[PDB]
Amino acid sequence: HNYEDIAQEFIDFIYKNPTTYHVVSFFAELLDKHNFKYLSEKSNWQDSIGEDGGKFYTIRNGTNLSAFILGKNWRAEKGVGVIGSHVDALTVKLKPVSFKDTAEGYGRIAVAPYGGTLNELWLDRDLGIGGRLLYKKKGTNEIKSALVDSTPLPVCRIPSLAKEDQTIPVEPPTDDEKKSPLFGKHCIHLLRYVAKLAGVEVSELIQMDLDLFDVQKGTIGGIGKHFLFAPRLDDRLCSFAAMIALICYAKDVNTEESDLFSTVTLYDNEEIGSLTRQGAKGGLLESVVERSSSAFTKKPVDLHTVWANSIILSADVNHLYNPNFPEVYLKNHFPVPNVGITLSLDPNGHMATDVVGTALVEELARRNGDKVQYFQIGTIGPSLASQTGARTIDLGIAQLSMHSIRAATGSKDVGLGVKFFNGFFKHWRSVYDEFGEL
Amino acid sequence: HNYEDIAQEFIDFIYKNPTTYHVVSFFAELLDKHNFKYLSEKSNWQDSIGEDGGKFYTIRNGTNLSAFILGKNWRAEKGVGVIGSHVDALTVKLKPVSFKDTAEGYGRIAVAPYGGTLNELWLDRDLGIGGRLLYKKKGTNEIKSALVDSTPLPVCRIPSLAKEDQTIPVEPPTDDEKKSPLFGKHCIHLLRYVAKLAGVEVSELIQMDLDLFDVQKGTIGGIGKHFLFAPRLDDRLCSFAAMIALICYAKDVNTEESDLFSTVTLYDNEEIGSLTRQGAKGGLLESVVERSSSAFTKKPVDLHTVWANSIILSADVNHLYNPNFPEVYLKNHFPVPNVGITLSLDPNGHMATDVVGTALVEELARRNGDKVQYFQIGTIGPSLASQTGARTIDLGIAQLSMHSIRAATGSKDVGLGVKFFNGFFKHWRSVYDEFGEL
Amino acid sequence: HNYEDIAQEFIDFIYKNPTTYHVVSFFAELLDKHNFKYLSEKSNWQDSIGEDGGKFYTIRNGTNLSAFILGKNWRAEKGVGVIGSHVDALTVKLKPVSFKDTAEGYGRIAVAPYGGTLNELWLDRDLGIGGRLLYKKKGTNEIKSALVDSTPLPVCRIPSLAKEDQTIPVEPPTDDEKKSPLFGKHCIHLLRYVAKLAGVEVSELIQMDLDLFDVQKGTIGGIGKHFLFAPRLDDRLCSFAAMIALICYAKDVNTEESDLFSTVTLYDNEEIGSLTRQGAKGGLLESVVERSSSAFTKKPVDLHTVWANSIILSADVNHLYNPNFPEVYLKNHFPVPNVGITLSLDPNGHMATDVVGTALVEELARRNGDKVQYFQIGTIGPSLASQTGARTIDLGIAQLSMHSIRAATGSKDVGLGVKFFNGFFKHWRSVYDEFGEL
Repeated sequence: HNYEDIAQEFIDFIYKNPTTYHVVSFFAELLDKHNFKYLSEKSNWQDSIGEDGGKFYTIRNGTNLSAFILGKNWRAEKGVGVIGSHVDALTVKLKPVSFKDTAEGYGRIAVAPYGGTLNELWLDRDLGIGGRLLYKKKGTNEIKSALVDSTPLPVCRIPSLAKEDQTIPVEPPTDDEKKSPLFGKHCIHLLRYVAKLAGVEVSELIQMDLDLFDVQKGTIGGIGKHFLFAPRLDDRLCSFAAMIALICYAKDVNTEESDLFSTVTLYDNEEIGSLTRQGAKGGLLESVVERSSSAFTKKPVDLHTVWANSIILSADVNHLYNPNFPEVYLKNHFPVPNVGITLSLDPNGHMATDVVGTALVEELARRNGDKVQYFQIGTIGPSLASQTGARTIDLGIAQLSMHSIRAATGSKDVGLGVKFFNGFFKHWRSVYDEFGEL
Repeated sequence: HNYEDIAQEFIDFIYKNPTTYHVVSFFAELLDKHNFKYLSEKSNWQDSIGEDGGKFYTIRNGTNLSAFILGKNWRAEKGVGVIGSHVDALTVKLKPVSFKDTAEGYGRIAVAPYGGTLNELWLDRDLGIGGRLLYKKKGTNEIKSALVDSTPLPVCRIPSLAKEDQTIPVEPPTDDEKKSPLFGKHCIHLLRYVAKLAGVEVSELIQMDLDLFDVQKGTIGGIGKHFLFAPRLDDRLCSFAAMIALICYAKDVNTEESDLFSTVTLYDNEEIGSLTRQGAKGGLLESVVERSSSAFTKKPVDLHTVWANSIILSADVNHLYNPNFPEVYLKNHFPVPNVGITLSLDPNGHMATDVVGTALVEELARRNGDKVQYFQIGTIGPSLASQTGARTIDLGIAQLSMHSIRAATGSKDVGLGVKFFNGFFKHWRSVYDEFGEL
Repeated sequence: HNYEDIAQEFIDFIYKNPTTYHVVSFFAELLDKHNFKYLSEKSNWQDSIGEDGGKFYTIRNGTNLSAFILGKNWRAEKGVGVIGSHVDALTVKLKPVSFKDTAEGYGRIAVAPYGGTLNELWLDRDLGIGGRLLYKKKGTNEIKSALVDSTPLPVCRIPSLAKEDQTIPVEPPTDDEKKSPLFGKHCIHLLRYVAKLAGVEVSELIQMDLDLFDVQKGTIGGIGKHFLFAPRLDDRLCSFAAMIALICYAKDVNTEESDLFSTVTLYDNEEIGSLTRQGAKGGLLESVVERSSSAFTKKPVDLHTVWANSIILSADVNHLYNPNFPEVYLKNHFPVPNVGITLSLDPNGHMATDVVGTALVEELARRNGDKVQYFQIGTIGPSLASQTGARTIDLGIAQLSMHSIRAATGSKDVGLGVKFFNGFFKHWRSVYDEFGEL
């Protein structure tokens, strides 16, 4: 009510955090200012998690984040309430050696598509450069990370004609600059430019993982302002909604009076099939849960009983009804904007032969005043379901023109998404109890 | 000998138990009247399994069942004797919203194929409706399950012309009926009909997972009665044979005088690639074994040693020689009916480079008086083998016209299958001992 | 009213009488227990038909039957009320030499499709064997006929792969057995099997004309039981309805108080184009009428005047609206189930330019309380019309999936068909009188 924007907050979030690194870093800052404590995955957690439980988060690779709330009174039979989503998006990436010699004076860079064989939709769009630099300051032996972002400067673009065709229109090297490990691999100007943004010298740059992304800020749109146009909606839209839902929920939770175990886990490499250590199949969720339950109590914890009592919402976007292409959609099985969360059903696929998860989500929405929509036609749901043995439901916030460089969704859909996910954390355990043995 | 029918018992079993729900439920009743004890997967088993071991079974989702016999004197070095098979079959499923408005007075329903893009073989067949309903009785807060089956009434059929073409030819709503969660999603008549079968009100129906299946009862066939014609043979044929084998074997087992760990595990979603929590990759088998060995003894159990000493028969059907298509078959590598179990060999595939499993099965058959046949050309064998590290052999009972709505096999093949599997449980440990380190 | 089953009687009739031989034999038994007298076509009828007229039937080839009621007071100007239909159906036939040598131990038989190049619809269906055997008992010189039927035993099936491809999966010869004329032509087991069914020796078998047919019994179907699923509906459905109509009508007829000449004639070989001596072009109808009118009175009978005053209903099935394929059907010219008889209209074809027959059928239905449906898009109507000169109307009971091995129609359609045809015999003469010269 007037606070369904929130859509502006989302638009600012996509605009200010273009790469996966930025998104994870942004959530890290948001979590710890809500008193979630960072745990290194490289250290054992026995002495970091106690009888009281608490609020925590861990990070793998700077692109895979898990945030969790563990109750003082949690036990195996309570299970875990999980929302799983992905934070990688389709982009163009600077190649390891991005160096191209001039084409009639034009400066260019070797780049590769990430997550697809990219569209004509990427042509004639203003593209910023940004992501992660690795560097070693002089007279040190620590390799540190810096985040870099050219916004609002579009440093390049893939021109249409009015890795041969899709290429990009973008003084002498100092002795020190030649000492850099990246000297031959990237043109000196680009290196000088990223070095400037990070606040380090060119000679100190070890490596980089840079994207090219649309710098056009998102907008509320439509004559009645029913829509939201923005880049990278898949699946930063569900990720944002789930994380904000968890943090709003965490507000009213003293972990000492809780018997729940709740988590939002955000994965990398969904666009690539998820079979990486930062992806859904790398098992960060399962790692978090086993570690937490191990560190938390002296008693042994039966993980099979934990997962048998758990519910995983595998949150990934569905397709809005495109009124221009009615034939691809199935009648009575397509979502519309500004209504509510969409349940992905597929006759083949992991949720066929599981009517219970569908029923549970319907009951939740009923209790919380939400609406649910249907959509029948390396996704993380099947991976997580089979990896844990826990009942998993595929759903999400529907959008138009998915895997476009600029997608569309309802202007109320971020808020409705946060609302549904907030309701899930509050009620899933109670609602799942009445299915009993099922 | 006269008791190789058993084929009638099988025919009655397929006829009376059309969906996966019915099949699992049927086995649950058979097991517990043979004194197997049900364990909830949602409860820890420490205090349900003791020093004596025992006979048990557990169920996941109503479609994934594991039955096991744990010996009082079992130890890691004995391993597990496993038969793994699947109970899902190709069917048509009622869509989540099955509602179609009338086509010139004809009533119809939206349905989807499960496990394939379905055949012309499904045209002009009498189709019953059946499966699982979820319901909540009035003034309650328990969601219960009921099984429903229209047999012998064919409620519908997919007509040939003498999800556009393959669709199906099948008073006013009470206020109470409109109160049902499924009111808009399925036509009132269908809801009234399934409600009647379950013995509940329409208003009490929460959700349903219904199939459409062939109601034509199986028959012994051929002029010399050499064949068995029936629906859903893949892989309810191996599942039946393996379960009956285990139960016949269990008869002569006092668990107090046993040092063996035996199981038949039945999976869902093999036709869909097995990557679901109810499928082979959901790890019910491994869950059962870890839980049992944990609960059973105070000593710690090395699971790697258990699997290194185990044998898994991954039981799935092979192809009978179709004399009409000799060229697709490979000479000296095709099974015939009424001879015995068929070993699936594949030069690429998980049993290439493992001659030991083949040798073991041959030795077993030799000892038990069985015959073995060969067949070289998300299967569960590779999944289970890699998931456990245990030596796994793909084999099964061969059939004709697999993935037809009505398949064929030997009339003696159910009995021979039970015979072979019964021999396996009796002798595998002894036979595998002489391979020693291999 | 409660007696619109009648659908069960029809289902039992198709089930118990699989071949044309069985169907004709069945009608022969029904007719003569309703006091119709058999006339041999090989004997002159002068002294078998008298001044009183009577109820009669004759048979050609065991597959072509004519039943008629001749009134004592009949005259040329009264004409004949004719229903013409066919009793042959699409089947597979055993070839004259059905012998195939074993294919890896499998027994097989050479067969040919009758009436089409047969469907994938014939694959994986349980097939019985049955039809006519000719035999000569030992020390005799009479060649007799026996009917044979394996129902409910499916002796074979045409397998799908999971006259090359469509072929069929099915001790030493006695000296006497080698003496049979069919010894080399059919495998000894099949011959022994059919000999057993007939109650004769193998050595006594002269010849056989055997079909392979679906042994699946028909069912009432649909959630509201609106449908009838059964094999061989075309055109045993109209044949049954017409014959039962005649017999119900014959009940209230003393031939001594009648001035009508009524007949139902059932033809063979409609699926083959009708140009056989047992088909519509073999002229059994015309033969019956000329013979009867010759034998019946001493006065000469003008046959041209008889036919000029006659009405022939050429009863053959039309197509039900298949809601899955709306585009093949013509709006306002397609029948629905459980409504009534369907009039076949075709802008090209023999009923174009004859509006009078259509009008007469409409008037009949009006008088008898029937409903009439339309269907615009070697048929017997054109043959009979041109052969007699008599006004002929094409109509019938509509069905789905015609020329499938299992077709569908209304559950009320047999009864409505009998009702319409019964009304026709009662009123055609009276209704046709008001068209006068037309």
